[PDB]
Amino acid sequence: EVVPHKK
Amino acid sequence: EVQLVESGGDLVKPGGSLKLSCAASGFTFSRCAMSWVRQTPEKRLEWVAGISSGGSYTFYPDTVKGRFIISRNNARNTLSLQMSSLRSEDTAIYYCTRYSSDPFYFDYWGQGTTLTVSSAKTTPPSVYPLAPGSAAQTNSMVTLGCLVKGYFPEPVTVTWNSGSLSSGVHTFPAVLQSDLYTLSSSVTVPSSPRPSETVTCNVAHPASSTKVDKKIVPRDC
Amino acid sequence: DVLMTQTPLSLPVSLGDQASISCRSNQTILLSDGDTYLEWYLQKPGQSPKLLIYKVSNRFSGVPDRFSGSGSGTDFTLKISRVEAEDLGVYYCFQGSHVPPTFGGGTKLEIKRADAAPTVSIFPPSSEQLTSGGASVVCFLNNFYPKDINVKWKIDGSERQNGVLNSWTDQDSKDSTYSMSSTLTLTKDEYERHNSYTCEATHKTSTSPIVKSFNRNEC
Ligand SMILES: *[C@@H]1O[C@H](CO)[C@@H](O)[C@H](O)[C@H]1NC(C)=O
Repeated sequence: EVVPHKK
Repeated sequence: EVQLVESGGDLVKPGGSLKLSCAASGFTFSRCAMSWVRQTPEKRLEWVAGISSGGSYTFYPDTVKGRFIISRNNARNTLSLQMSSLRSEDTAIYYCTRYSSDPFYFDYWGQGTTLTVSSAKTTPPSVYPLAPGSAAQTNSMVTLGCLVKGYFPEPVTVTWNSGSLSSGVHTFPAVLQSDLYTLSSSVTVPSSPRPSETVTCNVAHPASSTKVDKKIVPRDC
Repeated sequence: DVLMTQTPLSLPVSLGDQASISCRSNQTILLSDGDTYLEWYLQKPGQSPKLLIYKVSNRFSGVPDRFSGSGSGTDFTLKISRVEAEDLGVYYCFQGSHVPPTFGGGTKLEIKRADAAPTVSIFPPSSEQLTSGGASVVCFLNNFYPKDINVKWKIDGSERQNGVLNSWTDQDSKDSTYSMSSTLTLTKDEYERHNSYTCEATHKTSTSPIVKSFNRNEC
C-alpha cells in the first residue's frame, strides 16, 4: 500500500 | 483536477479536543498517501501527521504523538484528524495535503482551517467611524475609515458600501493586545461623496454573528 | 530532525533581475538510491503553497522556465531569473528524505521600486467612542516604499507615548507600496487634559518629518 517516505 | 477542501477549526479552549476533516475529489484517493501539514501564526510550516493509502500506517512527529490521531474513509473520500489534549501552541491553519506518487513531497494543498486554542471568551467588536476630523482641507480626495476594536477571535470582514467601494481601501492586519484584537481600514474617495454620498462601513464578525454598518458622517463637535 | 536554514530572510529585487534564495541542511538529503529530495514551494499573497521545483532540479508542471533549482548534498539554491511582479510571495524549501520531513524558514521576495513618500492622515476620537471613556487617536501612513518607516506621537509637543499599536500591510500586488496604521490609546480623563495631538512620521523621502495634526476640541 503506498506508505509515506518508504520507496 | 485535484481539490482538497477542509472544515472544522473553531475556537477551542486548552485542555480541549476538536476533529477537523478534509474532502478530496478529483483523483483515486485510495492510491495516494495523504498528510496534514500546519502553518503556525508566525508563518513557519510544521508537518503533523502522515498516512498510508490503506490506513494501516500512521506516522507522527514527536510533538503531536499521543494527542493527535489521523485516519481516512477511503470510500466517501474524506481524510480526518481528531485532536485531543490541545495546548495554545497548536493554533494554526491546518492544511490537508496530498502526497506525491513518489511519496516524499506533497503536490497539492487544501485551502486551510484556522484552529485557535485560547481561554479568551469571545467578544463582538465596537466599530467607530473616523471622519476627516478637523477642517477636512480640500484637495480632490479624502481618507475616511473604520476602527474595529475589542473583538476576539479573528475573523471580521470589512467592506465599504456593500462592496461597490472597492478601490482605495486598505484593511490592516489585526494586532492582538491583551487577548482582544484591534484592526482598522481606510478608504480614499474623491471629494464629491461624503459630502453628497453616503460612505457606510460594513464589518461583520462570524464568531458572534454581529453585522454592524456604521456611516461616516462629518464629526465637527 | 534536520534543520533547514534558509537565506536571506527578505530579498528585494527589481522586475528584470535575478534572485537566488538558498537553503541548507545540517544533514545530507541524499538517500542511497541517489535520489535527493529537496523541493521548493511558493506561498503567494493569500493562497496556499504550490510545488514549483521538486527533487532538486525538476519543475512541477505549470511553473515558468525562469524557476530553476540546483545544488547537491547539503547546499541547495533557486534562481528566479527575470523576476516579474506576480512572483512576490514567500518561498519555502523542504526535505522528504528523512522522517520527519522538515521545512525551511521562508524567504519573502520583495519587488523593489521607486520610493514613495507616505500620506499621513490623523483622526480625532469619535464622540461615539468617547461616550465610554476610551479615546484612540488613529494615524494612517498609507501608500509608500521602502517598508522602513519611523512614526512618533507627541501630545501637546511634549511627551510622546507608549501604549500604541502599529500595523503594516504586505507589498500591494498592483502597486508595490505599503501602508501602516498607528493607534495611540488614552482615556477620556487623559485626552481631556491636553490640546494638540500630533503624528510625526519619517521616511527616506524627506528631511523634515511628514506631519499631520488636530487641535483637540472637536470631540
Ligand atoms: C540539526 O539541527 C537540530 C537542532 O539543533 C538537531 O536536533 C539535529 O540533530 C541536527 N542534525 C544533525 C545531523 O546534527
